[PDB]
Amino acid sequence: VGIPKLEVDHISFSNVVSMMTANIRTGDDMAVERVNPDDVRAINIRNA
Amino acid sequence: VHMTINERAGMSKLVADNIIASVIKSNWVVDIHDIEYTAEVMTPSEGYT
Amino acid sequence: QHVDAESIMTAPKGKLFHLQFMDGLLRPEPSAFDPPASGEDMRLIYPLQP
Repeated sequence: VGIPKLEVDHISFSNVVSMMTANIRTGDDMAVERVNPDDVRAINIRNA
Repeated sequence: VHMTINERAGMSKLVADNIIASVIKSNWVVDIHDIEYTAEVMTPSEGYT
Repeated sequence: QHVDAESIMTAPKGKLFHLQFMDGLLRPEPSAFDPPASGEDMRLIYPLQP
C-alpha cells in the first residue's frame, strides 16, 4: 500500500539523498607507470 | 624460496627492488641468466677498486 | 628527540633520561591511489613496566 509520488497528479515537498564531501578531490589521481618493452624486432605478435 | 628469474622485462622498479630487500631479511636465494661479466682474480693487498 | 642504541649501553647508573613513546591510535589511513612501500620500519626498544 502506498501510491508512488508520480502518476498521482499533485505537487508536494518530499525528501532526497545526499552526501558530505567535496567528493571529487582527494589530493590524488590514478598514478601509473609504464615500463617500455626493450628494443624492437624481438617483440612477439603471433598470439593469433 | 629458490626463486629463479629468466628475464628482467616487466620489472617494475619498486617490485624489482623488493626482491633484493627480501634477500637480506628472509635468506632468499635468487638467480639471473641474461647477465654477462668478465670478473678476475685479485691479490690480498691492493684490495678492491 | 631520538636516542641511539650505543648510548643505551653507556648511560650512567643514576642518570634518568626521558624517551618518548609514539601513540598514533587515531591516524587517517592513505587513499586507494598512491605509491606502495618496500620493506619498512624496524622498532628497537620496548617498555615492560608497563
